[PDB]
Amino acid sequence: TTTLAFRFQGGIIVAVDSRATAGNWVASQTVKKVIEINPFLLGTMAGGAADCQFWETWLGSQCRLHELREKERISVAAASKILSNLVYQYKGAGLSMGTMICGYTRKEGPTIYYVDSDGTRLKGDIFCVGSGQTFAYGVLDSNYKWDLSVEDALYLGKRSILAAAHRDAYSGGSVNLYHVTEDGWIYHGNHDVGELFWKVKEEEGSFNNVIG
Amino acid sequence: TSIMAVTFKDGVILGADSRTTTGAYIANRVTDKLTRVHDKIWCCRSGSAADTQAIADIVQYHLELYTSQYGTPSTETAASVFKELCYENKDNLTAGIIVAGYDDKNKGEVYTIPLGGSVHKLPYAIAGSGSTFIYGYCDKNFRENMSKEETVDFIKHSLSQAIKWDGSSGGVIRMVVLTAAGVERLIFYPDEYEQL
Amino acid sequence: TSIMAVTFKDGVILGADSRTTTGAYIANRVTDKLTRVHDKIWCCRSGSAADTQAIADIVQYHLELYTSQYGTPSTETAASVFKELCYENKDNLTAGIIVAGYDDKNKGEVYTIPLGGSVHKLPYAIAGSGSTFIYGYCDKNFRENMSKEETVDFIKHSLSQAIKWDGSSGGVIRMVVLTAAGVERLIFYPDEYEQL
Amino acid sequence: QFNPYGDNGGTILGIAGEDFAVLAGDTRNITDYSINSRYEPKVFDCGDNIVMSANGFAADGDALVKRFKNSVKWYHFDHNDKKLSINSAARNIQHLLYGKRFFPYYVHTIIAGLDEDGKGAVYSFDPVGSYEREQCRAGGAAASLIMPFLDNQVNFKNQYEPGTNGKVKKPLKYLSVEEVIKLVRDSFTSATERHIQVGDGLEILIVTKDGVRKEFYELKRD
Amino acid sequence: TTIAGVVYKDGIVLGADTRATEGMVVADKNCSKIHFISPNIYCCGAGTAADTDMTTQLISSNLELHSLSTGRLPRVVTANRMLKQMLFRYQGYIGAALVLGGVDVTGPHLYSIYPHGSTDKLPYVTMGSGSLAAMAVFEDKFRPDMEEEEAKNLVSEAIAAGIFNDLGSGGNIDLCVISKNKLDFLRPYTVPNKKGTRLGRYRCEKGTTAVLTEKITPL
Amino acid sequence: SDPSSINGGIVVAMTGKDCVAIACDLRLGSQSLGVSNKFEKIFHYGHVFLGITGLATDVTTLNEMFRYKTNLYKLKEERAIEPETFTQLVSSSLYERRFGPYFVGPVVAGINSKSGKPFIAGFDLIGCIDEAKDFIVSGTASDQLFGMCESLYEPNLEPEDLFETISQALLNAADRDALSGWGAVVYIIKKDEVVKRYLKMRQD
Amino acid sequence: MDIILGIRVQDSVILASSKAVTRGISVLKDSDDKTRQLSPHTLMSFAGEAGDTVQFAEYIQANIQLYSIREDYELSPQAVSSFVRQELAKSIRSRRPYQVNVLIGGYDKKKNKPELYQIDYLGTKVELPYGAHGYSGFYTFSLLDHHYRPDMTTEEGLDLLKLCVQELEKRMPMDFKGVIVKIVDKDGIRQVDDF
Amino acid sequence: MDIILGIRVQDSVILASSKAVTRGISVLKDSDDKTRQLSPHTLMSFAGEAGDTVQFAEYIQANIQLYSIREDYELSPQAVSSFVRQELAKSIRSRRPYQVNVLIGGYDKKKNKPELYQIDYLGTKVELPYGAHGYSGFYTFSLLDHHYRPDMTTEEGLDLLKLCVQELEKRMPMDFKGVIVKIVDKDGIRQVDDF
Amino acid sequence: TQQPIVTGTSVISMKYDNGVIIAADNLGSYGSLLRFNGVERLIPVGDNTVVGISGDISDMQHIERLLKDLVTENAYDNPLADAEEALEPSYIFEYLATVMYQRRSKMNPLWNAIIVAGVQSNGDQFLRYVNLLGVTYSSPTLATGFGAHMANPLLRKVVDRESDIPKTTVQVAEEAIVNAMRVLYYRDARSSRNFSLAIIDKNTGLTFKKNLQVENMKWDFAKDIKGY
Ligand SMILES: *[C@@H](CS(C)(=O)=O)[C@H](Cc1ccc(CN)cc1)NC(=O)[C@H](CO)NC(=O)[C@H](CC(C)C)NC(=O)[C@H](Cc1ccccc1)N=[N+]=[N-]
Ligand SMILES: *[C@@H](CS(C)(=O)=O)[C@H](Cc1ccc(CN)cc1)NC(=O)[C@H](CO)NC(=O)[C@H](CC(C)C)NC(=O)[C@H](Cc1ccccc1)N=[N+]=[N-]
Ligand SMILES: [Mg+2]
Ligand SMILES: [Mg+2]
Ligand SMILES: [Mg+2]
Ligand SMILES: [Mg+2]
Ligand SMILES: [Mg+2]
Repeated sequence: TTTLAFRFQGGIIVAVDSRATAGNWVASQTVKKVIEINPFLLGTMAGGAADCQFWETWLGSQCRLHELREKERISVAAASKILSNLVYQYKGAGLSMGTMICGYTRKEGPTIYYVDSDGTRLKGDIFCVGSGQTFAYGVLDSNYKWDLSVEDALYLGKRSILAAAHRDAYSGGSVNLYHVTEDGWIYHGNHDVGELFWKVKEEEGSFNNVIG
Repeated sequence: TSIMAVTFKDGVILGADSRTTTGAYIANRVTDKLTRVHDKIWCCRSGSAADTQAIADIVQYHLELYTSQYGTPSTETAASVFKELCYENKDNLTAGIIVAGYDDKNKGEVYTIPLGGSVHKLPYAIAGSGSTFIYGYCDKNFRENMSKEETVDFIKHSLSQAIKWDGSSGGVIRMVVLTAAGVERLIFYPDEYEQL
Repeated sequence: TSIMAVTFKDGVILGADSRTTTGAYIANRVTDKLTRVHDKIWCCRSGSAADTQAIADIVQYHLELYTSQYGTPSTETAASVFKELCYENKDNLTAGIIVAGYDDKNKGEVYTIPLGGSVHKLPYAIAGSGSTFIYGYCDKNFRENMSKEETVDFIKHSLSQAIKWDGSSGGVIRMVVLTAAGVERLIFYPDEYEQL
Repeated sequence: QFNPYGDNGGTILGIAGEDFAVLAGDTRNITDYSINSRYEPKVFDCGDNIVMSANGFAADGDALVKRFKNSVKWYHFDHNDKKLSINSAARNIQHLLYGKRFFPYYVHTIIAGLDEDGKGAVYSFDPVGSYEREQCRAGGAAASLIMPFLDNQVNFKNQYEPGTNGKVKKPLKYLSVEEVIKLVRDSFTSATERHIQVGDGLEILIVTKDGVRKEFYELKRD
Repeated sequence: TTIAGVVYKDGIVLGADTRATEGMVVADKNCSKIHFISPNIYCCGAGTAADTDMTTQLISSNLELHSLSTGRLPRVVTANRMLKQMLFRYQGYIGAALVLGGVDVTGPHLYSIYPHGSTDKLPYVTMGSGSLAAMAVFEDKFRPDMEEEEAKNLVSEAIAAGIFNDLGSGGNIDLCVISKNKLDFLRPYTVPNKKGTRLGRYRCEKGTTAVLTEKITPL
Repeated sequence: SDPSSINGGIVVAMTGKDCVAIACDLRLGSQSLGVSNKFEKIFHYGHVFLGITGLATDVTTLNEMFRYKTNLYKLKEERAIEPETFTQLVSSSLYERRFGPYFVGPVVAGINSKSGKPFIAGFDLIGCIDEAKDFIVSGTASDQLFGMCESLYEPNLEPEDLFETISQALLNAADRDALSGWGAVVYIIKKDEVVKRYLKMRQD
Repeated sequence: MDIILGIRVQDSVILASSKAVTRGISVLKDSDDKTRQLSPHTLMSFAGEAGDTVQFAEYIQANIQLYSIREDYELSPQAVSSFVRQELAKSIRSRRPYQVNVLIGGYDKKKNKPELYQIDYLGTKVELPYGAHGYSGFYTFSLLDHHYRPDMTTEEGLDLLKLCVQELEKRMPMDFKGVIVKIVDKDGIRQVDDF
Repeated sequence: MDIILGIRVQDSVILASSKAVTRGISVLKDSDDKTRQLSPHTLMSFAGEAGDTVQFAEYIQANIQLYSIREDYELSPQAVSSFVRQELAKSIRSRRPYQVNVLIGGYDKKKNKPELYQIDYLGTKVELPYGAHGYSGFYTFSLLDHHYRPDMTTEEGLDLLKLCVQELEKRMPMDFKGVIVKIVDKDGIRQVDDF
Repeated sequence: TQQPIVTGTSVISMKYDNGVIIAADNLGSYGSLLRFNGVERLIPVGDNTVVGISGDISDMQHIERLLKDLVTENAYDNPLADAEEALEPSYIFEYLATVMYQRRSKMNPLWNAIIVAGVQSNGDQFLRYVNLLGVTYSSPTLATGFGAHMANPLLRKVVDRESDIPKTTVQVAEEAIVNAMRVLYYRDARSSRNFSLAIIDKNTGLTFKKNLQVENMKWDFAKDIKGY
């Protein structure tokens, strides 16, 4: 698994791979690792597949009850802390969860919170989580700046997953892209690594370690 | 420990050795392993001394309260109370109990209750670490409807052999005779039984 | 396994059941546990089949080479060769062997060799998992200088009881009679011995 | 020490067409190297045009099916006989599974039926309630043998247009019920040849708008 | 694996199934498990497959050299001893479980040899994961001094019991009949299962696979 | 720390009409980390082809060892080793290390130059020969390969048809295994020509 | 020990190796050179178990130097790498195996080509355009997959390497005290002093 | 987590806390503030088990802020430290103890004195002129034993602290990404931005 | 969690044209010691059901009391307790199956394998297995523990599939069961010669046979065995 999310000039980019493994068995290559909580909130899924899908779906219900009760969109800070305080209650029981709560509100602007199953909760501009995080960090860190356009930021997020999809055995399948702005999130397609790799190789002239 | 109970014509006799050990030290050489739970319902105790003592005390209490309300309990009823305690607390108990009693309707009866808390009604029963050495002997020598003197001899010879081979058994051979006549306590010393 | 050897007036008789198991499966119901190491020196095998078979083969080889050079070995000598193998390889062996033989000078002799590789000369010996159940019986019923028919009955009754209680024992009762007359093989089936 | 789990073997397979869906399973039930039964069904009609199988530890599988069947019954009682849609069934099964997160149901669950647009639907669950809608899914002992074949024939994975230089892929398409049953039968005969826990018989439950139909076929008994 | 043997009137009938497994997967459906030791002695094999093949081959080689030196046919007791003594020395680590059967100058003999070096000399034996299924058939129907076609049928029936009821066993039934006058190596004796017929043709047409580069070299 | 699944990889061999095919993936990894996409697992000694899956140090060592042994063979015998003979040599060599084995899954493929007969064989890590009319599989996606081969394979395929069958068997099996893939090579072998093709496959 | 990297460009092989030697909660040295020259055009970097690393490096160095004197000839990089692999492949089944991972950077004077070999303690050898041992690879490989081209100059290679060290200095948990960089080309082995 | 230091001088308490948050082989963040203001003149830094640290800090912060509102009064540093100690001393015999070590730097306005308290996860409290948690103490304590004087200014304290960070950056195995420094005195709590 | 102390071995059973047969030996083993030689392990419930139990004997006796108590409870406020509302095999089984699975799920199992054999109201044969894990299955032949390995192979030669049930008479089925019990006595070290057998037929009702013995025992070939 490789999930990333980063902040830039024109919002937040979120990109994830689509592979699910049971050891060395590739169980699926068409998996959804992004959860759409509300038009302004996204959640990423790394670690245990059930633990993430379940508790982030539940998170969306708790976010809905907040906006009914309070007549106002839940803050990213508050949404992330519902989840972090929940997992902390289960601490030591063996939940496996590495997640990013990404979203925009007027109050805080574009915001990303990293939350994990051992209780850690961190605000930040760049995060990569999963077995392929290091591979994604490598490409992302070395080509990042606030400057970036929306076209270039979408591509860098796409390219950073491709990098990890290639090197990490447990990452791959396809790349699901999301752009989060002041108006909400926008889906930017499912890109099969099978075709994307050869296209990126040809057009960019990279991946020279490969025969093709 | 070597314990047994044997039904015969006039009722039932219980028998036991008198040795208690911690490893190879004999903590008590004159132990009484035959214990009264009612006037004419007695038990032989094997396993953990603390467990069997605690069980026997609870059973004696139960049967005393039974008697207060419903009169004399059957030997089957006594065995059922032992079973209930042994079965439901199997994970925390090391107790092998033989229950023996005299009714006037049912005469002599023997129930054995091994480690799991199962119940088995038998003509005679043997138990304890020393019992292993006398299965062959007892099966060959037991007859139904023996006399008092024959049954005393059968128990005496049997426990004599159990004591001879088992290091965890020894001391005196105690017996308790349960008949319509009443309750009789018998003791037999090494100098008699060893040279049988 | 239930095995035994018994000295009597005219020599010695060896006896054994015929059951071999892997856990609770009977791999062989007609096993021969009485094995020839010399013309009139035989052994009963208990413990690991592979270990006892390997030992018996080595002993038979040793005694064949002894005979070539020094003539007929004594039963004591055969027992000493068994002991030497069992004692020196105690850490890698599970073998309980009874050695029995007939000399004309010494008559019938029985040596038992338990797990440690110690040697014990006895009037009769019992061994195997089933032996535990007949210590009482055998001690009460063995007499010195019995006849052939009495000794056959003593072994038959004893192994009958050992088989009855031990799950690891069963099948047929094989016997081997060692006298001045020669070597006789006897077999007794369930339908005879079970109803003794 | 007491082990509360066991493995009863067997394998299951779900495929979804345009206006139908199949859920197949072999009828062999095993423990260790022994056969318990040659015909013990593990694919069930649960009502509301939903078929279900929970393959793995059969005690957990039966418990789960039993609870979901009961869940359908109470859904009718509490919501004016409303039909439980396949997506709502799926979400309900997640909660059944995740409720035992720290003492799981040792099973791989698959359900099949039609979605609210009349189109064929298959949903598959891990033992603790991670789920997904898919076209194809094999589960159980022989999943690893069957699943790569399905990828190749159902989804035309790895295959390109002849003479195109591997530039133009094969166009996917919907398969007929006849075509799908051919794939199911051949998937199971292959699995039977190469996996010891798979054999005896194959029971397929086919779901259309007209209800739930069954088909049965013999499989090798060795 | 289901392997078995019986002593009949004129000699020995050995039997075996043909399934070779890699965990739960069948690697070979028609695998030979009855091994040649000498012209008059054969050996069915269960347990670790490499250990079975290499142990029977080694003892077959050493018996060939023994027989060339002595100029006479080898005996089953020597095959038994050489297997036994070797397996004992390796304390069970060579996982060979053999049914050894043959016909000597002294008549027909049948042995079961275990990995630890114990042997039993018997009129019928079964080994492998399917031994209990096969042994049930022998305990049901075996009698001493059977005729040839009867003994053949009993062993075949005992292997079949293993094939169908044990998951570790399968495929065809191989027999080996050994007597003074002949040796009949029957492979296969019976095909109890037909190969499953496939309803579709899934083979791809030419040009379907995507190639990068090609190279041709003649010999 | 299971020696046979540290590096990953697969090999498959098939027979056809007067021909044989043997194929392998190109991955070498260290558990999750992909390290090399050029690590071929098929070698040849004259006209006899050998594929080896498993621990990569043992793959390399065994290749070097069988090159050594077949070179000496050819010098003494004055002819190239045949597949049936080589298969026996592989078995002997592996069983020599019975209680300290090479962690490998070798596969022999070739055509006997005297008889013209196509020959394939497989081995476990300890030397047990598995002969087959149809196909032999090996590696971390062996289950997947067994399923692909059992359903796709038919007898007496022409060299061009057999290429399509073996390639589709390998590719679809590799894509269901995390530790296999990263490129593939297929060898089509006729009585006196051998064609080596590299396959285009997904690189994740 | 810990970080060793290697990049093969058009005309040279560049090796970068971390300077820290840590034992317990103390960095004992910040200038450690984790490399040995095996021959004039062959360099070996190494990482792994304390003691084993230097002992193995120097043992290989002695053997190649012995060969050089005996034959009055320099072994090819391929030949040296195969010798090293075999020594490790022997070692892995010894009573106490060498726990040493190596990179071998060489310039083959007969081919006029740079060559980089990655060999682990098991004796697993691969020829690579770029290589790494330990956790370093998890960051660098993806980075080099992106930015590496096969026709780069030695200067371009050094910049590509700066990019790797920067990424490791940002994301690695431990302070490895920078790297010593060495270049292997047609003219032999030289050390970059200002990195 | 990892490095937290504290120095009490004449007129102020200075806390220095490392900025790195590492999980596995990745430094996830290099700007983490490992501190909570408990009251206007009391600051608590913390290190230990992931999750537990912030959860404990914020829990203490809520309780002291609740007290402040209820009594319209600021608890003394001594009082706050005793409250914190007791919470940890309860925790150590719970089903799941808080694995959190803290320093509490405060200025007692009634005494006009700076105060520094070191408290470990067991509930072991000491008042100190200078304190540290974890491996940091093994380098800093001896250094401060030498260079510390009780009458130092806040500027002298900051230089003394620079000396500690320099020694840790030289000899510690891990990259802790520098420190955030905060000063507690008569005028409250402020952050030094350029360290 | 416990461990089984006093134990019972195989219970075997099969279907035939009009009903079912079930059998089990009368031994209560105490490890290798063949301790209790008069234990009944087939326990009838009404006149249409027999529950055969293997495994822990103390837990069997507990189950025996639960079934006895079930009969009492069904009779309460039930005028049709001996007719339309009598206990069925399917009811008795489902109860036990529920209990067994509940007990495994509390990590305190009843350490048994159970076969419920009977005939239903409509004449249908009922035969189904349940064990300590709550695992259940049905088949034309069923056997527990050791009998699964040796009895089933023999019994399946009489009824291999469903279609063979109408072709199998009560004589053929009883012969097969008694034959299987002989084979088990030869080969199971924790079995005994004495056994009980129970036929539940749709026409002739419940026939319960006690004090049966294994006979026709082949031991003659044993005399010709000399060494190894
Ligand atoms: C990558 C994260 S990683 C390799 O860096 O740990 C993915 C992230 C992910 C996948 C899928 C989804 C949503 N569907 C969300 C996030 N994680 C995985 O692939 C994990 C690996 O840890 N896989 C699983 O959780 C799998 C999912 C199945 C669909 C294959 N399930 C299991 O591993 C369980 C484990 C289990 C639990 C109880 C009992 C037995 C076994 N099932 N299995 N096997
Ligand atoms: C049945 C015996 S059984 C299942 O009842 O124990 C067969 C007997 C047999 C088959 C074929 C031959 C060939 N002449 C001889 C005897 N045994 C098997 O199928 C065994 C199962 O245990 N299979 C193997 O030994 C296989 C060989 C296959 C490639 C064909 N090998 C493995 O499974 C190895 C075993 C092994 C050995 C040492 C260390 C680790 C593992 N597994 N692997 N790898
Ligand atoms: Mg990958
Ligand atoms: Mg017996
Ligand atoms: Mg099958
Ligand atoms: Mg041994
Ligand atoms: Mg792959």
